[PDB]
Amino acid sequence: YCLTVMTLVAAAYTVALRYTRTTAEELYFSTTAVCITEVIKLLISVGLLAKETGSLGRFKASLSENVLGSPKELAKLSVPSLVYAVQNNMAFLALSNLDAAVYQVTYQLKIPCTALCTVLMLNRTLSKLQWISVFMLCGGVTLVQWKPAVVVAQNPLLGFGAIAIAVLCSGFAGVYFEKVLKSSDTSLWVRNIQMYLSGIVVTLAGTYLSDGAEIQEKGFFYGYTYYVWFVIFLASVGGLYTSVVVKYTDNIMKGFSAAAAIVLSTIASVLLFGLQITLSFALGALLVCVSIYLYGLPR
Ligand SMILES: Nc1ccn([C@@H]2O[C@H](COP(=O)(O)O)[C@@H](O)[C@H]2O)c(=O)n1
Repeated sequence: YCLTVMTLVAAAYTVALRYTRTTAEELYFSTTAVCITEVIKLLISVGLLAKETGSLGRFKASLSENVLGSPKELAKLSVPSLVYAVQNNMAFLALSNLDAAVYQVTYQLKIPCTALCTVLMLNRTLSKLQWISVFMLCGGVTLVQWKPAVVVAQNPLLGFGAIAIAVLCSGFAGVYFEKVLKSSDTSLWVRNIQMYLSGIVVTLAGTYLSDGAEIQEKGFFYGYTYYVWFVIFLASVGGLYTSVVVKYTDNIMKGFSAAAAIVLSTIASVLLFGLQITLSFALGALLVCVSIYLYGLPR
């Protein structure tokens, strides 16, 4: 489930966002969408904590001990919510100015970034062969995501600037979260709540500083459609399910498992629906398989 959700959210997210940024007459403030995403994720996470603790009194006691009585954990997790506030805003900026396939292949540089961050920040080591597999994975997903190519003004350079910022943000903020997540036995859903609390503040502050003037003229939810809420819904689910993947595996295995899932789900749709694929995909898929194999060997 957690990988099938992740992919059908991976596929639909960048396409739906790209669409909402290029077809609109009345155009929404994307800083707001990023803020609303943190709110929704906070709310699902609060829901999930009540299920896990399994009681109103245990739920309340957990928020007391782990939010109200853990200010240093909030302080720490404000850093990656600051970085994710930039990352997530950069994604919206990139897809406003670039083709979705051109966004997809470029954003895959997060994979080497994330590996280097893991090695540096989590006190971990990757063999010569494990490093080889990471670059092969990156080259494989590059080929998997490659495809042919608005009535709005566009700035490809600005689009590529934003992907460079988001790639750096992805490696750093993801690995910072994992470090904090795996440093104690504290619940995943506490960590998410601790984080999304600051996320709501930082994201809302960014909205005010970027688009505050024009929002006072036009309104917070100006330009919002059924498709803008779909993008927010997908970002929220993808965000939460990214955190679960980090809990049960890690930020490096997130790349291999996401790559594997896109390959297998596309292969499933070839056989079930007669979906047509490229030669690039077929080769990309084979390198994703080999990379997973190589990565998983004894050192
Ligand atoms: N604990 C976490 C970790 C990541 N996330 C979200 O997951 C996404 C991470 O995407 P990448 O894997 O591309 O860095 C971001 O949208 C980030 O806000 C989250 O919502 N909660």
